[PDB]
Amino acid sequence: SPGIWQLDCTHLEGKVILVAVHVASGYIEAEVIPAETGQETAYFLLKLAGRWPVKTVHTDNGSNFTSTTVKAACWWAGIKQEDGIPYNPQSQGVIESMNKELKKIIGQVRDQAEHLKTAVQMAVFIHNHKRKGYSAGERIVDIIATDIQ
Amino acid sequence: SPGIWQLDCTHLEGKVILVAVHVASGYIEAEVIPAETGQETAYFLLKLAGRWPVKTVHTDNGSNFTSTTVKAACWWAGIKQEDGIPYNPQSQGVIESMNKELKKIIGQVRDQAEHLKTAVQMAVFIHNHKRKGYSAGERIVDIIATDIQ
Amino acid sequence: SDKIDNLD
Amino acid sequence: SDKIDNLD
Ligand SMILES: [Cl-]
Ligand SMILES: [Cl-]
Repeated sequence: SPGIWQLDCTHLEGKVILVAVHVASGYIEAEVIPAETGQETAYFLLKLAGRWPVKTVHTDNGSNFTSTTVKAACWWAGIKQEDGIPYNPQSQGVIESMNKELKKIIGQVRDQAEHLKTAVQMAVFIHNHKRKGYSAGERIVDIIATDIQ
Repeated sequence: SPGIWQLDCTHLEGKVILVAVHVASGYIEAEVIPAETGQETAYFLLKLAGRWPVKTVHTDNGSNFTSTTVKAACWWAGIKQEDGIPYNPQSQGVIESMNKELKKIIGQVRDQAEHLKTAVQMAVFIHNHKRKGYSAGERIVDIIATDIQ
Repeated sequence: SDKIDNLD
Repeated sequence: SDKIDNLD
């Protein structure tokens, strides 16, 4: 569980926001891309795996699971690529309320930024620092450091 | 010390690789941009600060220290913007040898990637996972976890 | 234009 | 083209 992440893709303003959630902490990374493609998903996962110790990724849909380019990046970076079937039905709800939360935050900052990519990074920053108390960014470091020790 | 980062800007292939180094661990994040502008530097720091608890950034040159856009992102994200004067002369040599190390890694992967941005992220991955014993990615998590506790 | 990413 | 980011 320190190594498990879930991909999630949501849309705003005619663009796609790809999100990786670290399941045990709720910490996220996200980026804006014009469309979801296997190439954009693969590059996002390469970035994420160079920054955190990513052992398994649950893909967001069957096209990213099937994509040979995504499988090639998971091979390169040492990630076990898995499906995203919600065997635990609580997963659907958690992801949906996370996307609603991020979109809420994006609206609260949206007028401080010309580009959506800035607003989405402001929303990542607020989500990860929010104390609910520890923040998600505190929880992910604790979890992984406990694993290393 | 857990919160201190240094910016570094190096060139390859007529493009610019902007790097942030966590000084106490040697962990890095990097991106390829076509040129090093205050707007690009500012976005990069907004991204970094939403992922790690960035307290101070030592800027890589006086243009980025002077840039009002860079100071606006450091204000937004709660970062202390500082100069990067090598008062300890060991800094110049450490940065130079990190740039040489990253360019060496990039050459070793370069033919596995069509685009330079891919090669740079493979180089970030290899750098952060290399055990020298612990890796820089293990060191940064231990340091910040020790600080949180 | 009075934005963080476009101060103008 | 035989690359990670361009398998073709
Ligand atoms: Cl799409
Ligand atoms: Cl430049």
